[PDB]
Amino acid sequence: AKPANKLVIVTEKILLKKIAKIIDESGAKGYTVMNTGGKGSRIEANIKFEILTETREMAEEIADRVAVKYFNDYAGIIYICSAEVLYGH
Amino acid sequence: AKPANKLVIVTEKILLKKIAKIIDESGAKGYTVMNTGGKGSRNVRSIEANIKFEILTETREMAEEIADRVAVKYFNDYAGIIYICSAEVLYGH
Amino acid sequence: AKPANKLVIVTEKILLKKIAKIIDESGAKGYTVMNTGGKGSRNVRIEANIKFEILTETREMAEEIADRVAVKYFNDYAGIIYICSAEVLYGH
Ligand SMILES: Nc1ncnc2c1ncn2[C@@H]1O[C@H](COP(=O)(O)OP(=O)(O)O)[C@@H](O)[C@H]1O
Ligand SMILES: Nc1ncnc2c1ncn2[C@@H]1O[C@H](COP(=O)(O)OP(=O)(O)O)[C@@H](O)[C@H]1O
Ligand SMILES: Nc1ncnc2c1ncn2[C@@H]1O[C@H](COP(=O)(O)OP(=O)(O)O)[C@@H](O)[C@H]1O
Repeated sequence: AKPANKLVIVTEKILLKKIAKIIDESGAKGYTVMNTGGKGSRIEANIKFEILTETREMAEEIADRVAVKYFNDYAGIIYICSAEVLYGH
Repeated sequence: AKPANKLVIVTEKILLKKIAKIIDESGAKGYTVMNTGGKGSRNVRSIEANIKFEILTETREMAEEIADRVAVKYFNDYAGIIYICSAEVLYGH
Repeated sequence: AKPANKLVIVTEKILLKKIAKIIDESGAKGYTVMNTGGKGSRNVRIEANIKFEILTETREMAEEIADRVAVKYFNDYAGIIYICSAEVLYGH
């Protein structure tokens, strides 16, 4: 097993490509994304990204870049969970 | 960051509005939901047939309140599971 | 509450039934599965994927599922497997 951070970003669907680019530019080795619905504080259609990162710093870089650039104008939440990677490429 | 409980409810898709109502009434500030498939006990019920809710709560007690209400109201008649994970909130409205 | 391991497998959609069989054979009482997209190493393929979530009684059960899936399929198919802590509150 390898300890890891799992970064979750739930945000508006229109940001899909812009957030993917941020994720890639961070050095993250991959991400999972899915359509979801929800309600918060622009059911509404949303997207959820899950990104298992190398380090906490990598997760924080993604989170900061997304939130700073987009969260004043777009709905979203960002949170992190602990995960242990068992198998991967 | 702020520590939080992430409450997960996986249940029948037809309960979407009924569980949302309980979440809203609990004081929780939001939820995420998605369509899923799955198998469990495989007892007769009265993507595919399920929904999965994710609710980041204020407190553990709020999470438990949602869970307790859902289970008492619906889990005798409907499929489902409820669990909680730890999360840290980084950014939010 | 009952402590538990939540095993996550994200892999190719074609493997749905095959992985469900492994999960069932492990003694796991259930699983959740959903359609997702993603990208990774691009070793053998955004692509459409499936994500399983399996709450197991024990760590050993989680590991048995993970080991069987990875050995059987992950040389030849895309995927990742990871585990999170969970506490089960209610269930059938
Ligand atoms: N407390 C929460 N628990 C889980 N998901 C949440 C929570 N708060 C917000 N969300 C998710 O983030 C999305 C965006 O929330 P927010 O930015 O507050 O705006 P909105 O109410 O416009 O959806 C929600 O639709 C939901 O999917
Ligand atoms: N151990 C488990 N791990 C992950 N998901 C589970 C587990 N048990 C049940 N689930 C999820 O909860 C849903 C409801 O399970 P249950 O109430 O046992 O009845 P059913 O067999 O009709 O689906 C399952 O379809 C699955 O999505
Ligand atoms: N670091 C990561 N964070 C989240 N999801 C990941 C990560 N790396 C891989 N994944 C998920 O696993 C799937 C399979 O990954 P991989 O085997 O590297 O192949 P592919 O690049 O063909 O998708 C990815 O599509 C993605 O959904």
